[PDB]
Amino acid sequence: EIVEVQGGHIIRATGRKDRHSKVFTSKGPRDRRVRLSAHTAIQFYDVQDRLGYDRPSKAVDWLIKKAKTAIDK
Amino acid sequence: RHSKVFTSKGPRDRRVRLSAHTAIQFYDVQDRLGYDRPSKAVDWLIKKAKTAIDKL
DNA sequence: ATGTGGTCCCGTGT
DNA sequence: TACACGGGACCACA
Repeated sequence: EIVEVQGGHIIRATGRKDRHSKVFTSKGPRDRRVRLSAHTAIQFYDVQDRLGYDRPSKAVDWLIKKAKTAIDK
Repeated sequence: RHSKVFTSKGPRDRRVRLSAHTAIQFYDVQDRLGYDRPSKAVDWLIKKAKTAIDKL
């Protein structure tokens, strides 16, 4: 079940056991969690804390807004 | 075991759930970069942002 | 009702 | 072997 959102699209959850939305991407629906390797998780959680952000997703937003130049290329 | 890492705030998990807003954008980077696993997109994003990380 | 962050168990693959 | 990734289910919460 598709639903439009700022910058992309979202799929409503199908089963009753979990009501987590997935996001639509270039390779189809995708779950919203992501595992990070240990090395990466250590450096990622640093930055997060150096920004004093509670939630990791807010540090991924920062990182993206901060690599915008790169990304767009 | 091993799914936690030692951070300045205590032990934290290596699997983290991105908000729909964030995931839409973050997966775009990973897909654009053509990386198989999303952790590698984070290594990039991080490295492509040292300049700022270095401040504060 | 329906989303949320976040974590546990486990199947599978490096 | 040991470690890794990610699907499914799940709790507390709003």
